[PDB]
Amino acid sequence: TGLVLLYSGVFVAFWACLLVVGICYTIFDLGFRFDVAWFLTETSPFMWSNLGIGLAISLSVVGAAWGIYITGSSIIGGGVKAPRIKTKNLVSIIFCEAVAIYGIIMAIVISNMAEPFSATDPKAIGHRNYHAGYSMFGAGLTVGLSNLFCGVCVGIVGSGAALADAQNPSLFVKILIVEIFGSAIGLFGVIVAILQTSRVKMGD
Amino acid sequence: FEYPVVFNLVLWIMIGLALTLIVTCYNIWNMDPGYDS
Amino acid sequence: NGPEYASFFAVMGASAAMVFSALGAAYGTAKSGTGIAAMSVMRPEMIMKSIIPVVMAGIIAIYGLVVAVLIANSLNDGISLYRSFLQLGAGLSVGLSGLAAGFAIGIVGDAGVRGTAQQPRLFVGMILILIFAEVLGLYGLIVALILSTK
Amino acid sequence: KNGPEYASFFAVMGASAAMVFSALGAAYGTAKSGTGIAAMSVMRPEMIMKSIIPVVMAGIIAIYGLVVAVLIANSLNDGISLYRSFLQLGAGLSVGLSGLAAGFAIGIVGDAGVRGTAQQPRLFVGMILILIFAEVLGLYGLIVALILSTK
Amino acid sequence: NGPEYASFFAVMGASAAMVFSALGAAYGTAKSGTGIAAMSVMRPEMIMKSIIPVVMAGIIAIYGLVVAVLIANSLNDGISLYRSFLQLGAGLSVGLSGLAAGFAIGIVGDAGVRGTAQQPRLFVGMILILIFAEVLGLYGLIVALILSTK
Amino acid sequence: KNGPEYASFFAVMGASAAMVFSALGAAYGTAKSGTGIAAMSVMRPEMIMKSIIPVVMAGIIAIYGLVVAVLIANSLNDGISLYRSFLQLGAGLSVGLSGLAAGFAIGIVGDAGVRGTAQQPRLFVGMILILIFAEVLGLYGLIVALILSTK
Amino acid sequence: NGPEYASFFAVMGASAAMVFSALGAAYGTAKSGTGIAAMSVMRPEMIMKSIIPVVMAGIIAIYGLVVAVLIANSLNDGISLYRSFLQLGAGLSVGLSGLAAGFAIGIVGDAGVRGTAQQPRLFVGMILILIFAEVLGLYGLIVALILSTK
Amino acid sequence: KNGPEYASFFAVMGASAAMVFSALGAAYGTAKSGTGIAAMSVMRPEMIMKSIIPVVMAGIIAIYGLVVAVLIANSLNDGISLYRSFLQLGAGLSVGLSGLAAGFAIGIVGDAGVRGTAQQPRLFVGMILILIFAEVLGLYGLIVALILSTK
Amino acid sequence: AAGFAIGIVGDAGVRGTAQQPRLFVGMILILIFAEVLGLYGLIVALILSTK
Amino acid sequence: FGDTMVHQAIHTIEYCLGCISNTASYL
Amino acid sequence: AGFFSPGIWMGLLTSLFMLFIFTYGLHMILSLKTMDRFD
Amino acid sequence: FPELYFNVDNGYLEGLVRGLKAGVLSQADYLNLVQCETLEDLKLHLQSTDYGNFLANEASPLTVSVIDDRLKEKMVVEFRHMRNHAYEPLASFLDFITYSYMIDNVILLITGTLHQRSIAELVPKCHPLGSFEQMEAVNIAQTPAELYNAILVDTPLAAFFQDCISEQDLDEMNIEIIRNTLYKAYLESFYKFCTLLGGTTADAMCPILEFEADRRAFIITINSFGTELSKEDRAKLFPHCGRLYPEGLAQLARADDYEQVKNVADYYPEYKLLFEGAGSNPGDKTLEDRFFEHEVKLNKLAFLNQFHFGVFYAFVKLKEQECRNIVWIAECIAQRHRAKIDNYIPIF
Ligand SMILES: CCCCCCCC/C=C\CCCCCCCC(=O)O
Repeated sequence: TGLVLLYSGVFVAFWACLLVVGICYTIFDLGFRFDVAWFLTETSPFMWSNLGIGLAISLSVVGAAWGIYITGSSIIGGGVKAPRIKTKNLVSIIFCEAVAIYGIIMAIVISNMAEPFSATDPKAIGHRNYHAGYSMFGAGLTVGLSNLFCGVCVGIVGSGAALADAQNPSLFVKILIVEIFGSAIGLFGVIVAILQTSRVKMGD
Repeated sequence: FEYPVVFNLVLWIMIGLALTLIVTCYNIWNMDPGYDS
Repeated sequence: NGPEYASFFAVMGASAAMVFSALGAAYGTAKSGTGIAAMSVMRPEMIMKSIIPVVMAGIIAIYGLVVAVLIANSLNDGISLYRSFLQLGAGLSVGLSGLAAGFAIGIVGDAGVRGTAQQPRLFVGMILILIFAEVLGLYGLIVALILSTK
Repeated sequence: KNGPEYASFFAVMGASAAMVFSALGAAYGTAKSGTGIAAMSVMRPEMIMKSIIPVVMAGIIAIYGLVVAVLIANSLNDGISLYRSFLQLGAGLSVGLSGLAAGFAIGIVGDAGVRGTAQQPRLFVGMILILIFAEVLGLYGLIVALILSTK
Repeated sequence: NGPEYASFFAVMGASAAMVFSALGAAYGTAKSGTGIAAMSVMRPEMIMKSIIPVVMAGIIAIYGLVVAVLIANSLNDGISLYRSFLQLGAGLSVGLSGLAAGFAIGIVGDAGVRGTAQQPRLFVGMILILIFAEVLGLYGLIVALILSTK
Repeated sequence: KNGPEYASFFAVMGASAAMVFSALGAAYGTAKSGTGIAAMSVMRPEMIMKSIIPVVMAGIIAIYGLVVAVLIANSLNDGISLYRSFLQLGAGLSVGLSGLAAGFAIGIVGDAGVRGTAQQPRLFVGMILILIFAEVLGLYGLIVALILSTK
Repeated sequence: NGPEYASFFAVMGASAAMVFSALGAAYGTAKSGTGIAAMSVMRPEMIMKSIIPVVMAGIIAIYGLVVAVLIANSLNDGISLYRSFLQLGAGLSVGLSGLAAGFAIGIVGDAGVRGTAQQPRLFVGMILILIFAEVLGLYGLIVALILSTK
Repeated sequence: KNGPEYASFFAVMGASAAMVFSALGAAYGTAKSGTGIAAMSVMRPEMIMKSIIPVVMAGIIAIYGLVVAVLIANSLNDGISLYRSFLQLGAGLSVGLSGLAAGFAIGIVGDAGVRGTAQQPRLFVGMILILIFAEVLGLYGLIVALILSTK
Repeated sequence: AAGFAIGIVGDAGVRGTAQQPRLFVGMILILIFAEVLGLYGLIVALILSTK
Repeated sequence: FGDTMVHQAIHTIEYCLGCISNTASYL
Repeated sequence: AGFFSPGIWMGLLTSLFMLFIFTYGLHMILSLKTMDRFD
Repeated sequence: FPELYFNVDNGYLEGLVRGLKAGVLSQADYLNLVQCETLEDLKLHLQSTDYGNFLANEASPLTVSVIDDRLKEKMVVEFRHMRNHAYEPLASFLDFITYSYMIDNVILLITGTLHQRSIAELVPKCHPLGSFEQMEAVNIAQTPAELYNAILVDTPLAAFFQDCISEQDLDEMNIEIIRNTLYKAYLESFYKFCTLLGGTTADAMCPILEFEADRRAFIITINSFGTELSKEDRAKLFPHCGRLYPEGLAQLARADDYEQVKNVADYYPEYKLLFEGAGSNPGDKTLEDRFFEHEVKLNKLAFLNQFHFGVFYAFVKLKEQECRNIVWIAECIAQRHRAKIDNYIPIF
C-alpha cells in the first residue's frame, strides 16, 4: 500500500500531535483557552445547516451511484452468456435508485426550513436558532450516510442476485427478499430525518 | 493582532509544502529502474 | 435553562444512533446476502430457510431507530448540558455496538450458509451463534435506554 | 445589510467545487470507458461510433456542474450576506459530489458495457438504460442546486 | 458542585465500557464463527461441543454491560470532576482490556476448533487457553469495579 | 475600500494553482501517452506524426492554465479587497484542478488509444472523438475561471 | 490541595497500566495459542507441557493488575499534581513494557512450540528464553512500584 | 511603507521552493532517463551521444528554477510589504511545482523514448517532438513566475 | 535531489559499464548534469547569505 | 540550410548557458 | 490572540472537509490503470 | 471491507467466468454421452451443450485424437479472451496460472536442445496456454542449452530458476527432477502471491494450494520407491506450502514403504479417507482417482466465495476436467471398452 501510507501517516501524525497539544493545555492552566462553547456558538448556524442540506442529497447519490456499478458490472458480465438477465434484474438498479429519491425528497424538505435572520450576537441568535443550525446538520448526516450504506447494501446483494440468475432463472425471486431488508435501512434514515426537524423552526 | 492569520499562513503552507516534499522524495527514492544491464 | 450550544450533542446522539446502526445493518445484510445468492445455485432448498441471518441484522437497525425516536422527541430547545451528554452517550452506545453486532452477524452469517450448503447439520448450530452475535446489539439497546431516560 | 469581509469565500468555493468535482467525475467517465473502447475495437471495429454513448453521457455530467458554476458566479457580489453565500456552498457540494459519484458509475458500467456489447449486441439496449439511471443522479444533484442557489 | 461538562467524561465511560467490550466480543464471535463452519463439513459431531469460544466471548460483553449499567446508575447532574474521571477511567479499563480479551479469544478459538477437527485430544487443551484469554477481561472487570465504587 | 494586509495571499495563490495543477495535468497527459507512442512505434512506425495528437491535446490544457494565470496576475494590486482576491482564488482552482482532471483523461485515452490504433486503424477516428470530449473539461474550467476573473 | 484536573492523569495511570498489559497478555496468548494447535496434530503428548508460554503471558496480565489496584487505592479527591503525575508514569511504565514483554513471549512461544514439536531437546532451551521475555515486565513492575510509593 | 517583521519569510520560501522543487523535477528527469541510457547502450553503443537529449532537456528545468530563485533573492529587503512577499512566494511555487511536473514528464517519456529507439531509430525524430511539449511546461511556469516577480 | 540522481544513474550506469566499456564516456556525462543540481543549490544559498 | 540551423543551435546554447554552469562549477 | 478566530475556523472546516472529497476523487482516478495487451 | 471494491476493474470478468461455469457438463449431460455408440454419435450429442459445431469441419473418420486437441483449443481461446481484459490485480494472477504450462513447455524445450533439434519441436508440440510466441530470442536459440539458459532468463520463469544452476541442467541432474524443482519454487511463489492479495481470495485459494502441495508430497514419496533417488532428493522435491510442512514432510522422507506413507496420512483426517483407493481390490478407483475428486471438490467450493480471484483458477482446473472426461468417454467408445466408462469425475 503506497497511497494508503499517506492517509495512515496523516491520521497518526494529526492525532499524535493532538495528544501533545491536549496534555499541554491542561498541564499549564490553559483549559480556559479551549472553549468548545466558542466553537459551537460564534461561527454560524448557516454553516451547519447548508452543509447538511448539501450532505443530504450528495452523500445519498454517492451510495446510489455506488450501488449501480457493483451490480451493473454484474449485469453486463453475466449477461454475455445469459442475455435473459437484462430486463428481469433491472429492479436491483431501481432499489439503489430509490435511495437517491429518499435523498432528494429529504433535501428539498430540509432546504425549505432555512430562513435568513439579522442577528449576529450569540445571545441575540437565540437557542431556538442555534438548534435550527445543528438539527439541519444532523438530519443531513442521518439521511446522507444511511442512504449511502444501504446503497452499497442493495448493490452488493443485487450483484449476487444478478449472478445466481445467470445460473438458474428460478432463484432471483427468492433472493429479491434480501434487497427489501436492505432497502428498509434507507427508509429508516428518512424517518429520523423528519423527526429531528419536525419541531424545528429557523428564522427571526 | 493578526495572529490567527499569520499562524495558519505559515502552518498550512509549510505542512502543505512538506507533504509535497515527502510524496516527491518518496517517489524518487524508489523508482523501479531496469537494473540488470 | 441550558445554553445555546447544548442542543448540539443531543442531535449527534440521535444521528450516531442511526448512522452507525445503519452501517451495521448494511454490512450484516450485504456480507450475509452475498452468501445467500452464492449457495443458492447448488442448493435452492435452503433459499427461504437461510434468510434469517439477514433479518437478525435487520433488528440491529430497529435497535438504532427506537433510540433515535427517543432522543429526537425528548430533544427540545434549551435542554441542560447534563441531559445532552446523556443522549450523546446513548447514541454512541447503541450505534457503535450495533456496528459490532452488524459485523459479527455478517461474518458468521456468510460463513454459516456456506457450511449449511455443504452439510445441513450446521443449521442448528448456525442460529445459535447468530443469537450470540445479535445480543451484542441488544446490550447496546438497554444501556442507551438507561442513559437517555435519567 | 452588509455582511462580514469573509462572507464571499464560501460562495466562490461553491463555484469552484461545482466545476472541479463534476470535471473529476467526467474525467473518470471519459477515461475508464474510453479504455474500454480500445479493448473492443481490435476484434469488433463495427461498434466504434455506437459505443461513444458512455463518454457522451459522461460529458453531460460536466455541463451539469458548469451550469451551477455559472449561476453561482453571476450571483456573486461584494458584501453579500452570510446566508446567501452558504446557500451556494451547499449548492456546490450538491452538484459537485453528485457528479463525482455519477461520473464514476458511468465509467465502470460504460467500461464493462462496451466490452459486453462487443460480444453480444443484445446488451446494448440494456447498457444504455443502466447508464440512463446513473445519469439522473447528476440531474438529482442539479435540480437541488437550482433550488438552493436561486433561494 | 462541579462544572457542567463533568458529566461528558462519565457518559464517555458508560459508552466506551460497552462498545469496546462489544467490539471485542464481536471479534470473538466472528473469527471463531468462521472456524465452526470450516470444521463442521467433515466432523458433524463436534458442533454443539465446539460453540464454547462464542460463549466465552459472550462473557466479555456482559463484563462491559455490568460496568456500563453501574456507571449509568451512578450518574447525576453536577457531579464533581474527580468522580467523573473515575467512571471514565473505569470505562476504558473494562472496555479496552475486554477488547484485548476479545481478540485473544477469537484467535485461539479459531485455531483451536480447526485443531479439534484434526484431533479430539486438543479439546481439553483448547478450553485451558481460552480460560487464560478470558481472565484478561476479568482482570479489567475487578479494576473497573474498584474505580466505580470510589 | 482598502483591503487588509493579508488579502493578496489568496489571489496570488489563484495565480500559482492555475498554473501548477494545469501543468501537473499536462504532464500526465504527456507522460502516460508518450509511453504509448513508443510501444506503438516498434510495429507501426507510419503513424508517429499522426499519433502526436494526444500529446498536443494535453498541451492545450497547459495554455488553458497559462491564460488565466496572466489574467489573474494582471489584476493584482496591493490593498485589494478580500472579496476580489477570493474570486481569483476560486478562479485558479477551478481551472487547474479541472485541467488536472482533463489532463488525466487525455493521458489514459491517449495511452490506450494509440496502442489499439496500431492493431486497428479504424480506432483513430473514434479515438480523436473521445479526446475532444476529454479536452473540453479543461475548456469548461476555462470559461468559469474567466467569468470569475472579470468581476 | 492540588488542581481539579489532577486526578485525570492518575486514573489514566490506572487505566493504561491495565489495558496495555492486557493487550500484551492477549498477544502472548493468541500468537502462541495458534502454535499449540499446529503442534497438536502430530505430537499430542506435549500439550500440557506447552501451556507454559500462555501461563508466562498470564503473569504479565497480573503484573499490570497489582499496580492498577495500587494506584486506585491511593486515589483521593484533590490529590496534588505531583502525586498524580507519579501514578501516570507508573501506569505507562508497566503497561507498555508489559505490552512489549507480551509481544516477546508470543513470538518465541509460537516458534518454540512449533520447533519443539520436531525435537524435544528445544523445550529446556525454549523455557529459558521465555524467562528473559518475562523479566522485561518484571523490570517495568518494580519501577512502577517505586514511582507509586512516592 | 515598512512591512511587518515576519514578511520576508514567505518570499524566502518562494526562493527556496523555486530551487528545491525544480531540482527535484530535474532529478527525476535525469535519473529515470539515465536508466534508459544504460539499458539501451548494452546493444547499441553508437546512439549514446544522440540519446543524451532527454537528460539535457531536464537540465533546462533546473536553470528555469535557478533564474527565478535569483530574481526573488534580489527583490528581498528588510521590511518588504506583505503584498510583495506573497508575490515572490506565488512566483516560486508556480515555477518549482510546474518544473516538478515538467521534470517528471521528461523523465517518463525520455526513458520510454530511448528504449524504443534501440529497436527502431525512426522513433528518434518523434521522441524529441514529445520531449519539446514536455519541456514547455517548465517554460509556461517560468513566464508566469517572471510576471509575478515583476510587480 | 542531486543525490537521488547520482544514486540512480550511478547504480545502473556501472551495471552497463562492465558489459560494455563504451558507456564510460556517456555515463560520466550524465553525472555532470546530475551533480549541478546541488551546485545550483549552492549559488542560491550563497546569494541569499550575502544579504 | 535546414539542418545547419537546428543542429548548430544546440552548439550555441550549450556554450551559452553552459558557460555560466562552467563558471559556477569552478566553485 | 486566537489561533483560530471564527472566520478562518469556518473556512478551514469547509476546506478540509472538501479536501476529503478531492483526495477521494483523486484516489479513484489514480487507479484506473490501462490494459497490457490487445485482442 | 475488501468487497465493495473489485467491481471497478474485475466486475465484468467475474460474471463472464461464472457464465462459462454454467456450460460445464452436469450429471445429466454426462449420462447422454455414455449412451452413445459411435464417435459420430458423440459429435451430435455434444451439439446440445455449449460445445456445439466444434467438430464440424474435421473429417469423415473422426479419430479420438482430433477430439482431444479441439477440446483443448476451445478452453485456450476462452482463457486467452480473459487475459486480454484483466488490468493488473488479475492479469499478473492469470499469468501465474500459465506458469504451470510454461514449465512443461520449457523442459520439453531443453530436451531437444540437448539432442540438437530446434523450432520444429516448439510450434506443434507445446501447450498454447503457456506458450512462446513472444520473446523471440528463445525461438532462435539452437545453442546447446548454455547460451540458451542466458536467453531463458528473459522469460517470466526467471524468478524460479534461482535454484537452477545452468551447468546442473546440462545432463548432471535428471530431467524429471528439473521439473519438480521448478514446480516446487513455482508453488511457494504462487502461495506467497495469493497471500499478498487479501480477503476472499486468500481463503478460497490457499485451501486449494495446500492440497496441491500434498498431492505433490504424497505422489512423489510413493513413486520414488524402486528408483535410485536418495531421500535428500525427494525431501527437496517437497513444496514447503501446505498442511504437511513442519511434520509430515519429515516423515515422508524416511518412508521406504507404502504402509509408512499410509499411517502418516492417518494423522490428517482429511488426507485419510482418501487413501482407501485400495488397488489390491481388482476393480476400483485408484489413489489418483480419489485425489482428482478431492481436487475438483475444492475447486467447486471456490465458486461459493464470491468477490475473489480464485474463481478464475478453479475454472481452468474444471474445464481441464472436461477435456479429461470427454476424451475418457470417447476412448471407451472408440475402443468399445465401456465396462469402466463410469470412471470419470462428475464435477457438476
Ligand atoms: C501553498 C500550497 C503548497 C502545497 C501545494 C500542493 C500542490 C502539490 C502538487 C502535487 C505534487 C505531487 C508530485 C508527485 C509525483 C507523482 C509521481 C508519479 O505520478 O509518477
